This record gives sequence, C-alpha cells and structure tokens, in this order.
Amino acid sequence: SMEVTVPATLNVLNGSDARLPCTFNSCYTVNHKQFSLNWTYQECNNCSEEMFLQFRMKIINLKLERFQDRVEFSGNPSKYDVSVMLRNVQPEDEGIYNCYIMNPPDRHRGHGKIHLQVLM
Amino acid sequence: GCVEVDSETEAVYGMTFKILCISCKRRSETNAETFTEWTFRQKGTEEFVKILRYENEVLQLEEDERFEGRVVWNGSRGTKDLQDLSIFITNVTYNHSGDYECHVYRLLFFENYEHNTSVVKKIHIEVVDKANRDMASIVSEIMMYVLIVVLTIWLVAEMIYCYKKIAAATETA
Amino acid sequence: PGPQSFVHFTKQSLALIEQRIAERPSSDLEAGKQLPFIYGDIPPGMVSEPLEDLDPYYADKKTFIVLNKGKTIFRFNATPALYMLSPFSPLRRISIKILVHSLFSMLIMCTILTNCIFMTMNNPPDWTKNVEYTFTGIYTFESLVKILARGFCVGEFTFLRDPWNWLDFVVIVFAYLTEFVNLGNVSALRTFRVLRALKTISVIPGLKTIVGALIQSVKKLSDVMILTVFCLSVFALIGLQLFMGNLKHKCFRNSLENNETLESIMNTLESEEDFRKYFYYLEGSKDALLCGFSTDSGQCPEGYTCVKIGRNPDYGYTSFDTFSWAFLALFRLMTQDYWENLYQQTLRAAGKTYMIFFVVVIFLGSFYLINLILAVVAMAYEEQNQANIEEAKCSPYWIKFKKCIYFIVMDPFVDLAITICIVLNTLFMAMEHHPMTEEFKNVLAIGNLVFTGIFAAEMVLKLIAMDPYEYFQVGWNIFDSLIVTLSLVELFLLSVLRSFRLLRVFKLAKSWPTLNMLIKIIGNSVGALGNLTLVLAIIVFIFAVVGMQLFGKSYKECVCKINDDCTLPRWHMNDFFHSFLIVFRVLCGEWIETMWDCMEVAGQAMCLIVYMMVMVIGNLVVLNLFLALLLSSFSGKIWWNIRKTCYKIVEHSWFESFIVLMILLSSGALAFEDIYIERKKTIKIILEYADKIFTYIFILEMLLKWIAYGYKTYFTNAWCWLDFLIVDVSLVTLVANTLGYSDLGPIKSLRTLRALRPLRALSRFEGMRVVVNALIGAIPSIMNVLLVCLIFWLIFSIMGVNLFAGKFYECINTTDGSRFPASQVPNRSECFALMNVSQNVRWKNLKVNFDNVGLGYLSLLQVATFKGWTIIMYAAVDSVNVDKQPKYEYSLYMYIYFVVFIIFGSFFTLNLFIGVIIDNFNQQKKKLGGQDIFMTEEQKKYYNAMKKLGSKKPQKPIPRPGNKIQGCIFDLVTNQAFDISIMVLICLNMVTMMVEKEGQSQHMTEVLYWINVVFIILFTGECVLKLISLRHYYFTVGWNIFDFVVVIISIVGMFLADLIETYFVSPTLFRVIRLARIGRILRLVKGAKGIRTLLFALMMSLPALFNIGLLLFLVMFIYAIFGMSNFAYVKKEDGINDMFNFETFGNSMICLFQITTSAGWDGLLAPILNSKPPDCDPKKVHPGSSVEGDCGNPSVGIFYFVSYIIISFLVVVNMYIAVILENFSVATEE
Ligand SMILES: CCCCCCCC/C=C/CCCCCCCC(=O)O[C@H](COC(=O)CCCCCCCCCCCCCCC)COP(=O)(O)OCCN
Ligand SMILES: *[C@@H]1O[C@H](CO)[C@@H](O[C@@H]2O[C@H](CO)[C@@H](O)[C@H](O)[C@H]2NC(C)=O)[C@H](O)[C@H]1NC(C)=O
Ligand SMILES: *[C@@H]1O[C@H](CO)[C@@H](O[C@@H]2O[C@H](CO)[C@@H](O)[C@H](O)[C@H]2NC(C)=O)[C@H](O)[C@H]1NC(C)=O
Ligand SMILES: CCCCCN1C(=O)[C@]2(COc3cc4c(cc32)OCO4)c2ccccc21
Ligand SMILES: *[C@@H]1O[C@H](CO)[C@@H](O)[C@H](O)[C@H]1NC(C)=O
Ligand SMILES: *[C@@H]1O[C@H](CO)[C@@H](O)[C@H](O)[C@H]1NC(C)=O
Ligand SMILES: *[C@@H]1O[C@H](CO)[C@@H](O)[C@H](O)[C@H]1NC(C)=O
Ligand SMILES: *[C@@H]1O[C@H](CO)[C@@H](O)[C@H](O)[C@H]1NC(C)=O
Ligand SMILES: *[C@@H]1O[C@H](CO)[C@@H](O)[C@H](O)[C@H]1NC(C)=O
Repeated sequence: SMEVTVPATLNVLNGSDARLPCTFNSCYTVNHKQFSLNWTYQECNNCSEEMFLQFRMKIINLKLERFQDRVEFSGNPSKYDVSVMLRNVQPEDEGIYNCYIMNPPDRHRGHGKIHLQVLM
Repeated sequence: GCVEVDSETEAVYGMTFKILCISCKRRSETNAETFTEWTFRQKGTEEFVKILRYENEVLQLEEDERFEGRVVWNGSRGTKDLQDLSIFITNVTYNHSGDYECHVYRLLFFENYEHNTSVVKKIHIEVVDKANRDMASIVSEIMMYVLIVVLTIWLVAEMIYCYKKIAAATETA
Repeated sequence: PGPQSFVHFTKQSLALIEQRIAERPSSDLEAGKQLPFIYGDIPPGMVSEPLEDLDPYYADKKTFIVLNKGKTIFRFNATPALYMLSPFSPLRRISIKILVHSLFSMLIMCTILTNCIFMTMNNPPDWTKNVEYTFTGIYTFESLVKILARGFCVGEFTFLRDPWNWLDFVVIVFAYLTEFVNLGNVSALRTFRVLRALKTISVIPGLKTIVGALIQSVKKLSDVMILTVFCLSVFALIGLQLFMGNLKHKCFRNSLENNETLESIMNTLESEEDFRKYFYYLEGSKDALLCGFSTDSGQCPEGYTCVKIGRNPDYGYTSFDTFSWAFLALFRLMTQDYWENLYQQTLRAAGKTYMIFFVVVIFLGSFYLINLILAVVAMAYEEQNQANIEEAKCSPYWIKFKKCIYFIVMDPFVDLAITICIVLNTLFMAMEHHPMTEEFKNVLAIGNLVFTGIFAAEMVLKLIAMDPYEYFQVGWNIFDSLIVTLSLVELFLLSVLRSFRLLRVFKLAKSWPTLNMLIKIIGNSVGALGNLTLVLAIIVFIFAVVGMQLFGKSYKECVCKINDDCTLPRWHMNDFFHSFLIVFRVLCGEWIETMWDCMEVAGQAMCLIVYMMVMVIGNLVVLNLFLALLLSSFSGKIWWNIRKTCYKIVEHSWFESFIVLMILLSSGALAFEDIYIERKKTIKIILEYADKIFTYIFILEMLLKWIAYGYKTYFTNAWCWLDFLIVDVSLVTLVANTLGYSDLGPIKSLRTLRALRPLRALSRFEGMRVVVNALIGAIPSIMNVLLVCLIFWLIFSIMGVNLFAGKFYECINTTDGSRFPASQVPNRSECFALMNVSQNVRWKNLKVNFDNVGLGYLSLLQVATFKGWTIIMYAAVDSVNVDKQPKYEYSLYMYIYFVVFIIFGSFFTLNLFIGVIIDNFNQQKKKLGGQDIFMTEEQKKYYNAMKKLGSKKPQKPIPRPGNKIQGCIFDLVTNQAFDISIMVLICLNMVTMMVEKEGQSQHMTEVLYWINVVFIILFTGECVLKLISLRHYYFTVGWNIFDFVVVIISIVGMFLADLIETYFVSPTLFRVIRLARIGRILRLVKGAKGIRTLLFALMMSLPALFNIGLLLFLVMFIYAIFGMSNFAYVKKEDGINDMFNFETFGNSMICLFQITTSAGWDGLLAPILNSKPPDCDPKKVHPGSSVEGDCGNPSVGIFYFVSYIIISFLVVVNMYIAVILENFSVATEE
C-alpha cells in the first residue's frame, strides 16, 4: 500500500480550526498534470462518500453545502503534503475524511483515513 | 569538415575563375535548408545588382548581359543543405571586376524552432591579363635560396678553417 | 613432554592451581595451532577430554585445555560456566566434547553455505520461513553449545574475549529481534542477516588469518589514504574555483514568444520534452548540450545563446558546483572511471585550455596516487611475507604387444609429434568465421574429426603402454584423458563443450617457460593464495547480496527515473546475478555509471555508502591478491685531413645544437598541416619551402656524418640508420615533387610518413635516449609475454567465435537506432521485407564482434581494457542464433563468459605483464651497476644531491637575539603550541575554502571575503612576527621561504582582485588569480610527516618521470601528426565530435592525451572502422578541401589505436610504476 501518514483519530474542539494532516510518500518528483489528490467526507462508517476537494492541475474546492465555505487546502503537495483545513469546526463535521492520492508514474493509489471527532 | 577559406582575389582574363563563398553551420550536425543570392557591382560603379539566385536545386540567374552564358554553379550538389555557395565563371571578361557579395539565407531546423540566419560574404575580385605570382611565394623562394647559400658559405668557411687548423697540427707532427 | 606427562583435569590439580594464585605465551602451544610433533600421538582414552594446561605461563591461572583428534588446542576457563557448571560437571564435558569436532565445524560450514545459497532468492517463496527458522535454530544451538563450553562473560578465555564470536552473537540477536517484535525497516533489517555470510570467515580455517593480514595492510595504507584525501581535496578546491557552475551551461533558445523569459520558463518547465523544446538536447542525450562563452570551448548552433541555467549533467551528479561534488568528480578522475566523459564535458563547458588542469590531475593524482597505493601495499605485503618466512624458518601375446607398443611410443619423437598436432589443431580451429561455405564447413568438421581421432588413438596407446594405474598417476595424462572424453562424447552424440580442446595447448608449458609461469600464476591463485581468493569471493558475494537486498526493491519500484521504457536497465540490482555483475563491474573501474542510477532510485546517502564500501574494500583485497601473486612468482692522403676536419665539424657542439634546433623546427612545422591549411596560404607557402630547406640541411648533415665517421662507424649505429632512413624518405619525396609525374598511390601514401620526422629527436635528447635504451633492453620479455597473451586470448577468441559467430546482427532502425522489438521482424528474412517496406531499417552488425578470430582479438582487447566492453556484452547476452533478431537478454549467461574472460585473460595476463616487465627492469638495474636506468648522468648528479636532502640531521636551531622583547617574540614564535596553532588556522582556512558553493548568497560571499581577509591578516602578522624575531636566519629554511612566498602571493591576490575591480573585467583570469590561495593550504604538508615522505618520493621520481614524459610526448606528437594526416575528415559518429576530433593539432593531442590513459579509445576507433557504405560516404565534398570521402581505413585505424594503447601502456603503466616503486623504496628505507 502507499505510504500515507494521517492521524487515525483527530479530536478537535467545536469552533476551533481543524487541520487534517496527512503525509503521502512515493518515489519520483510530483507532476502537476500527473499529480491528482482527492478528499471525501462521510457522516459515518457505512455512509456514502462526498468529494469536497480535488487537485487536478490546481486545487478545486467543490464548496459542498455541508461545509459552507469552511474548507481550505492547507498543503504543498510537492512536499508530499496534501493536508486540508476545516475552519470553525461544527458538530456536524464529525465523521470520516478520506485522502486519495494517485501519482503518475506511480501506479499505486494512496489512501489516508481520518476519524474527526468534535468535542463540546 | 568544412573550412571557411577566403576566395582568390585575382582573376585572369579569358580563362576560368571559381569564386569561393563558404558559409558552413556553427554545428555540423544540425540540418538546415539553405539558398543563396549573389550581388555584384562593376569596378568604378556605386550600387549592387543581383546576378543569380540559387534555390533548392536549380540555379536561376538574372538577365544581366555581363554574366549571361558564362556562369555555372560550383557549390554543394543535390544536398539542399548547401553549406557552400561557390560561383564559377567560365571565360572571365573585363567586367567581372569589382565587389561580389554572397548572401547566404540559411533556415535552420530545430525541435520546436526555425531560425532565419543571414551571413553576408563579400568577395572583391579584380580581373587582369597575366597570372601574377604572390609576393609571399616570391619572397619565400628568394629567402629559401638566400638561406641555402648562406648555409653553404658558413659550412665551407668552417670547413676551410678547420682544414687549415688540421694542416697546421699535422705539420708539427 | 611425555605421553604420561599430561593429566586429565582433576579437582585435586585445580586445588593446587588456586593455591598458586593464593601464593601470588608459548606460540607453539597457542590456542588453535597444531600440537607440535614433540608430544607424539594422543592415547584414545584422553582425546576429547579436559586436560591440565601444558603451558606453565597459563598453568598458574584457572585454565584448562581440551585436545581434538587432529591435535589442535582449545583453551577454556576453569571457572563454572556463568558461575554454574564446572569443567568436571557432566553437561559441560559433553558440551566441550561436541564443540571440539570436525563434524560440528563442517555442520556449521554447510549450514551457512546453504544459508548463502538461500539468501540470493530476492523474492523467496512462502515455505522459506521454516528454512530461515531452521537456520536460526542451528545458529542459536551452536551458540548455546559454545556458551556451555566457555562461559558468556566470566573468565579470561570466555566466549566474548575473542571478537569473531561477537558476530555470531549479533547475528542471533538480530534474527530473534526480527522474529519477535520488529521495527518498520524490514528490508534494512533483513540486510543485517548477511553476517551469516561473514560467519564463514571465522568458521573456515585460515580465513581468520587472511583477514587479519588485510587489516594489518590497512594500517600501513593509512598514510597514503591521508595523502589521497589531501590531494583530492586540494585538486577539488582547484577544480571548484575553476569550474564552479561551468557544467551548468546550456544553449538556450533565442526567439521567445509571449514575452516568455528565461526565468519565466525555468520556473514552469520540468519535463524533459518541455526542456528539449527550449534547450538544444543533441538528438538522443539525457542532458542538454553544454555550451561555452570562451572562443575555444564552443559551440552552440545558430539561434541559440549560452547561459548557465538548469540542472547539471548526469542527473546532477557530474558537476563542480559544490565541494562535495568536486570531491566526487576528482575521485572519479583519480580512479579514472569514466573520466573521459568528465574530460569532454568540462572542456566543452569551460574551454579546451583546461586540458592543462586535466593533464596535471591525471598525471599526478590518478597515476602517482594509484602507484603510491600499489607501492605501499607491495611493501606491506612483502615485509609481512618476509617476517613470516624468517620466523618460520593371450598373456604372452599381451606382453609382446605391450613391449611393441612401448617400443613404438617413441618418446623422443611422439611427444613432439603430438605437440605439433596440438598446434596444428589450434591453428585449424582458429580458421573459422561466420560466413562459411559448406565446403569450408565440411573441411573444418573433418579436420576436427581427424584430430580428435588422433588424440583418442594416442590416449588409448599411452594407456595400454603404461595402463590405467601408473598412467593416471600423472596429472597431464589424467587431464588429457578428460579432454579426450569431452571430445569423444560428441563424435556422433552444444559449442561451449566443443570449445574445450583448446586447453590442450597448455601441454606446451613443459616446453614453454613463460606459459609455465602463467600456469604457475593461475595455480597460485587456487593454491598458496587460495584462502585469499576465497576471501575475495566471499566479499564479492556479501556485497552482491547486500546490494540486492538494499536496492532491488527500489529498482523495480522506481525504474522510470533511470529508464524511459520503465523497464529494468542493463545494470540493475534486482536479481542476484545482476547485483553480482554490478559488484564485479565496480571491482573493475566502472563504478560511477551504475552509482548514478542507483542514487537516482534509492538515495544518495545509501548508494554512496554501499558503493564506497564496495570500491574501497573490494579493491583493497583485489590489490592484495594481485600483489601476492606477482611477488610469489619472482621468488699525400688529403682524404684523411678532410675526414679529420669534417669529423671535428660534426662533433662540434655548435653544430649539434644547430641540428637540434632544425629538428625541432622541422617537427613543429608538421603541426600546422591540418584541414585549416587551405586558409593561411602564406604560412602554407613558407612551410612548403621550409620543407626543402630542412631536407637540404639534413642531407648535408648526413653527408658530413658519412665523410666524418666512415660507412663502418655510420651504418653500425641504429641512430644513424634511423636518420639515414628518414632523410632518404624525405629525399624521395622531394625528388618526386620536383620532378612531377608523381601524385599517385605510393608517393601520396609515403608523404604521410613525414610524421616520423620527430624520431630524429631521440638520438639528440639524452632524456629520450635513456628511456628508449631501457625499453629496447626490455623488449625481449615483452615479446615472450605478448606471445603467451596472444595464445591465451586465441583460446578465448576461438571460444568467443564459436559462441557469437554472426549472432550480433540486428534490425536497427537508423533514425533513433533502436533494435526492433523482435516480435515483429524476428529474423533476417523478415528484416529484408521490412527493409523493402520502410526506408530507415538496416540489418547491421556491430563492427567489433566475434565474426572471426581477428575481430575476436579486437573485441577481447576491448573487453579486457574495459573501455568499450558493454556494447559487446549487451549484444552477446542478447544473441539468439545465426540469422535471428536478438531478444533482450535471451542468453543472459554469456555474461559468465565475459566474467571468466576478464578474470583469466585481463587479470592474470596483465599480472604476468607487470610482473615480467618490472622483473626485466630489475635485471637491467642490476646489470647497470645498480644505478637507476631512467636517468641521464646530469640527472643522476642532481638526484644524488637531492637525496642528500633526505638527511635526518637536526641543524643548529638559531642564535637567540640579545634584545629582551625580541627574545620574548622569539620564544613565542618557536613555541610548538604556536606552530600547532598555525596548523589549525590553516585547517580553518581549508574549511573556509570548502564551504563555498555555486549559487551562494551575496551575504555569504561577503562573509567569506572578510574571513579570507582576516586569515591573510593573521598569516602576514605571524610572518612579520617571525621576521622581527629572526631577521637574518628566517630565510635559511626552505619551508620559511615557501611561507614567505605564499603569503606574498595571497596579499598580491587580494591586491589584484582590487585592481581588477578598478580597471579590468575578466572572470577567467580573475579566477586563475584567486587560485593563489591554495598556497595557504599547501602549508599543511609541513607538519604531516607521512605526507612529507611521499611528497619527497615524488620529488625523487620527478627526473625519471620527466624523461618518460618526454618520450611519451614525442610518441604523442608522432601519433598526433599521423592522426591529422589520416583520421581527419572521418565521420563524426561517436567520441569523434566537433570538439575532440582529429582535425587539428589541438584536438588531436587532446584525443591522444585522452587515449594515453586508454579511456574511450573504443569510441575514438568506432568512426574510423566504418567504410564500405552505408556505413560511410566514399565520395563526400568537404567544402574548403579537395579530399573526398568521410570514412577511414579500418586496418590503419586498428593499427594506430591498438599500437598506441600498447605503447602508452609500456611507457606509462610499466615505467611510471617502476620509477615510483624504486624511488618510494629509496625514500622509505632511508
Ligand atoms: C604549479 C606547479 C604545477 C605542477 C607541475 C607538476 C610538478 C610536480 C610537482 C610536485 C611537487 C612535489 C614537491 C614536494 C617537495 C616536498 C619535499 C619535502 O618537503 O621534503 C623536505 C625537503 O624540504 C624542502 O625542500 C622544502 C621546500 C618546500 C617544499 C614545498 C612543498 C609544497 C608541497 C606541494 C604539494 C605537491 C602537490 C600536492 C597536491 C597538489 C625534507 O624532507 P623530510 O621532511 O626530512 O622527509 C624525509 C623522509 N625520510
Ligand atoms: C523508426 O523510428 C522512428 C522514430 O524513432 C519512427 O518514426 C515515427 O513513425 C511514426 C509512424 O511511421 C510517426 O507517427 C512518428 O511521427 C515518427 N517519429 C519520428 C520521430 O519521425 C519510424 O517509424 C521507425 N521505423 C519504422 C520502420 O517503424
Ligand atoms: C523467419 O521469420 C518468419 C516470420 O516470423 C517466418 O515466416 C514463415 O512463413 C510465413 C511468413 O510469415 C508464416 O506464415 C510462417 O508461419 C512462418 N514460419 C514459422 C515457422 O513461423 C520464417 O519461418 C522464419 N524462418 C526462416 C525464414 O528461416
Ligand atoms: C595490451 C596492453 C594494453 C594496456 C592496457 N591499459 C589499461 O588498462 C590502462 C587503461 O586502464 C588503466 C588504469 C590504470 C593504469 C593503466 C590503465 O595505471 C593506473 O591505473 C592503460 C593506460 C595507457 C596505455 C595502456 C593501458
Ligand atoms: C572566350 O570567348 C572568346 C570569344 O568571346 C574566345 O575567343 C576565347 O577562345 C574563349 N576562351 C575560352 C577559354 O573559352
Ligand atoms: C563590359 O563593359 C563594357 C563597358 O563598360 C561594355 O562595352 C561591354 O559590353 C560589357 N561586357 C558585356 C559582355 O556586355
Ligand atoms: C564547377 O563547374 C565546372 C563546369 O564549368 C566543373 O568542371 C567543375 O568540376 C565544377 N567544380 C566543382 C567543385 O564541382
Ligand atoms: C527569412 O526566411 C524567409 C523564408 O522563410 C526568407 O524569404 C527571408 O529572406 C529570410 N530573411 C532573413 C533575414 O533571413
Ligand atoms: C523489394 O521487393 C521487390 C519485389 O516486390 C524486389 O524486386 C526488390 O529487389 C526488393 N528490394 C529490396 C531492397 O528489398
């Protein structure tokens, strides 16, 4: 499997900013056309995945209604970094966040999974 | 490979003359597509007139009477990368005397690149009646003869000196 | 000493031993050595039992010894095992009894050998888990029994006091760590399981002493390694200051659209195709073409400017940008591995004028330091070996038939008949080539059959004459029986088997003494030094499997960084075979080309560590083996008045000097005759007439020599014969030119013999006369050993021809030059159809192959000089059949053929070469009164007056001045602490110069400027301090004079930087002035005595090296003129580029200095070999010249390059070495 470093559980206070930090590592040098990164959210383990941010030649923020405008990219991918930031976290943000990285020429696709829990 | 040799500057009347204009690429491996034009002015006249234009494979010359029927191509044959633009005059007249200019219009070919170069070779030739020997040749010849004669005289001087000395040494014995 | 004398270990005896301790080593009885014959045989009741210590030196202490059946000694401590089990205990008794056993030793040996067989899987199957478990269990069990026998950490002879058990402990600890909770680095931990392959170094007898001897040799190599680091660092600072960022030049575009700028492009483009769309990228290379500002270095094509931007070539690892990369590039030049590519790259980047830098670097660093390492390893091994040696010392019808067979076996004639038959069969098997008619094939077949029948008949006759028993008692006869079996098996019932009869030629060894010497070398490889070659094999295996375990994961994973098809390259580490091939190629001097790929895929730190360990360790052992093998092998009458006068004239020194000057002028007048001689017609004319002047002068000199010496004294002199021959050729040329009707064939082909006019300088210059006398004296042994090498390489080349005869043909696609995929177009028949269909395909050979035995000799010369061998190995391992398209690594195991060839041919025959040549030089040195053979008489006087400087006498220090503060200054200066402080300050200046790099900050440059300022200030301050101390006697020490010089040069370097900043602008000259500060560093050799001794050895060997360099320069001049004559106008294919062709004298002497180290001679020869189109064009135009055709003579090209290789080998690898060895011995002895 691809070497992707994320916290399995991330506990954040309601109202604070939550950086979702993941590390992707693969040989070679990243290519802009070549490097693609996808982030998805789920309300629960079995719940449908909702893509909320992509990298395809540039960051594409899908502006999902469930996040308002609180999602930001927070990583320099050339550094193997693809972290995201969720500002002013709300209780409904609790759930599973998935990072998928496919990097040419690497055939393999990395996957990081973070369980975000919102304190009180 | 190529050598950028200057043309001869002394044509003789009634005989042939090959005017060298050699403009070869800065890198021999590149592949260009060259054609050339020749301009000329008679001696004592102030302008420039195109006489012939060489192209992909054929030589087209202007309709000036000075060069009609007595000019033929001498550069690279069938290459299309000319790299040598040498005009050959047959039966030089007293009008092929002045400034020739050899315009070389090279169009190099690169990866995503088509360069348009233009090197202008200017050749000044003067027609005369008799082939005059070079001052370099004549002075070097007389210098060779002078050095040979000086070496002969030095050798025979040392020879006769050592001979008188050997005779004087033998006389005492 | 008596059989009854020794007593079994009893508690009563031990009670006495403890009393002696309460009251308070014999090498013959050392643990592990054989018990001496004095004690006789052991009774069966006492073997494998604890006995009382026979050595009284140890008998006082609590020890005991147990004897093996083979009379070996094992020492243990008498304490209880970890305070638990005494020797009298039953468990420890059986533990020791099983420990001391050849059965147990060979059990461990076979177990770790099977472990070494299993480590090479590189992808082991599922079931190897229980095999590794069994191996770990056996290891833990043997460690357990030796623990039970010795004790872990308690006692004098406990399990840990000897170091070879630390490895057995570490290996089981690591194995159990792996089996238990283990870290994340699974591969970097499995790498640690290779020490199971080091276990044999301690298990096998003798290997433990061989490795100790290697560690002893390293202790002597220490000082030469210090000097190697110092010289590489000094030359790396020089190369840094010269070519900082020069390797970064790239010919960039000119017509940029969309306002796109150089930086606006460089920030946005990273792919190689996007790069190629802007930079030049000369048609198939990975890096862009290096460019140049300077006029000589050149040249980028019209429409492209030179600008330093982008990455360096060779992925970024070939550069002088930082000091680390400068050090790596200078190690690459010192080991002369692929140094020709660095040569060409930095010359194209900076200029052809830095050939001076490369000449200095090669001819000092590479040659001098490698010969210093050789001399020091030789002295160390020789002194160790000398110390070792000195401290050591029908039936009646059957009988009638047997009588008649012995009577007709005709010993004085049948041995000679069979030898002649052997030589005829060899010269008959060497008459085989690829294109062979069926009649020729049938002739060869029936000849092989006739010869094998002759040999079978001879073997059966010899057997029945001497029979099976006394017959096979002989080695040559059992060998010939084996060969005749291997030949008879194929009478009617594979060619690798077929190529085995060639070994019969070694039956000449009983008659041929130098072939006997070669047999002796090959046999000492597996005899007296069999343990050393086994250490070499074990080390090569360990490094191969370590490289595999460390990098075969990345290579497979990340192939695309080092290859474009994303398939494995030719040299990888994903298999054990290819990993071993890489380790072998790094044993040969070819490390960098694979280090680049392995770096790219698996990290510079790890690859540098692994490859430097391979280089250093593996080369040290190989060098030791080479030295060992080589060393072991050694042990009126007016006419008379006229004659007198003209003789005085000839002998006159004025006339001699004038003729020397005319010889130099007539030699230099050949350098101007190049392709640019159609220009400079005035110089052309003055040369065309100086030719006649010189011919006349030399004819007059010849006539004077005649009339002065007489025909007897003249023609009894080889020098005068050489002069007569050259003048006669010149006279023939002059007569032909002046008479006309001679511009054809022979005359035009002997005009180029004017390149031999320099040969007239040998007779005049004593520095070349002495070297030529030495070489001519050595030439008989050269001939003998060249004959032996010819016959050995003839064996190998007949094998090569049988294997690869005509299998190198491929369907290259001429545009890119890529083999067709062999799925389409599988053979020549379909290749011709594809050639009818398309235009750019061509069924082409290799131009250097095994098509016949001559081309086989050439291919073997390349494979054995290591310069050009990869292009042959690739096509060999790709070969399939005679008329089939080669498949990618379809054979893959003719790599074994080339490895065997290298090991035998290159290694052993070059060893014979160096050995016999240095031996002949020693014979000559003995014959010439014991004085050196490479120095003239004035040079010998200089050399003695210089060796006087090796005096150890302490001179009078100084008379201290009477003035009080002056004497205080004198003491503070003479302080040794002050001296060492200055030394540390020089080291700090050294690191101040090292910290520089390309692309540094302006702030960093200013800080380094002011640090240099303060360093120069301190140095000049201490200098004027020492002056105020010792005004008169400061300059009486050469080292103090050198200090004054270098501080003057530093201050004037600062002042000249100032004056340039004011009034001039020249980066190159500014840099070369700034090179002055290397003097401030070169003051380190003042205190480093181990460096100061080798530098004195170099100063000693300077005159002989000057004479050898003069001879090499004259040979280089003759060959450069021959080059400018023949090899100009040849196609610019590979290695013969725009720069470094044979066009002019500069380029020709540059290519020739390149070849002087044998580098790239295959590439330089490759474009000359081609003729007979479509490989060339026999009628080209060459604008500016009248000569047509752009292909060279294959025969004259092969002769030129092979003869220059052999000559610059004789002169530079066997006379430089001899001078260095003799002068280093002279230096180190006194
Ligand atoms: C610009 C020059 C271009 C290079 C052209 C190639 C010429 C080759 C040059 C080779 C340099 C070799 C000079 C080494 C001389 C050092 C000898 C020396 O100091 O010995 C001592 C002699 O004393 C002297 O002569 C002092 C004279 C000052 C020598 C200056 C030393 C500079 C060292 C240069 C380093 C050479 C290259 C090193 C790497 C670049 C005494 O010997 P010892 O210490 O008693 O040891 C005896 C042991 N039994
Ligand atoms: C030999 O190789 C060249 C390129 O290395 C091939 O040329 C290509 O041919 C295809 C189709 O014929 C074109 O689409 C490409 O544009 C060509 N590339 C170039 C760089 O010219 C050539 O086809 C190969 N030879 C054969 C017989 O296939
Ligand atoms: C050489 O290769 C060709 C092409 O693979 C072989 O061609 C034979 O004849 C036709 C041509 O394609 C095919 O239908 C046959 O099947 C091919 N025979 C075989 C055995 O593959 C040809 O046989 C090969 N050998 C030669 C020419 O000696
Ligand atoms: C048939 C004999 C052919 C001669 C073989 N030959 C070499 O192998 C090298 C090439 O490779 C070397 C590496 C070295 C060396 C010499 C050489 O000495 C220091 O280290 C060389 C340099 C100059 C002329 C010959 C040769
Ligand atoms: C040149 O042409 C003239 C006639 O115009 C003729 O007389 C002469 O012979 C010609 N010379 C040559 C060399 O053809
Ligand atoms: C050359 O010039 C003269 C006068 O300038 C003219 O009479 C003559 O016709 C010219 N030559 C030719 C071939 O026309
Ligand atoms: C130039 O043209 C003449 C014909 O007028 C021909 O004889 C000659 O060979 C040509 N020169 C070259 C170099 O082709
Ligand atoms: C540029 O190239 C065109 C043809 O592509 C040509 O007509 C023109 O003369 C060239 N101009 C220069 C200055 O080279
Ligand atoms: C090509 O094939 C034709 C038959 O169609 C044959 O006559 C010709 O010789 C062939 N030429 C080559 C170069 O293969």
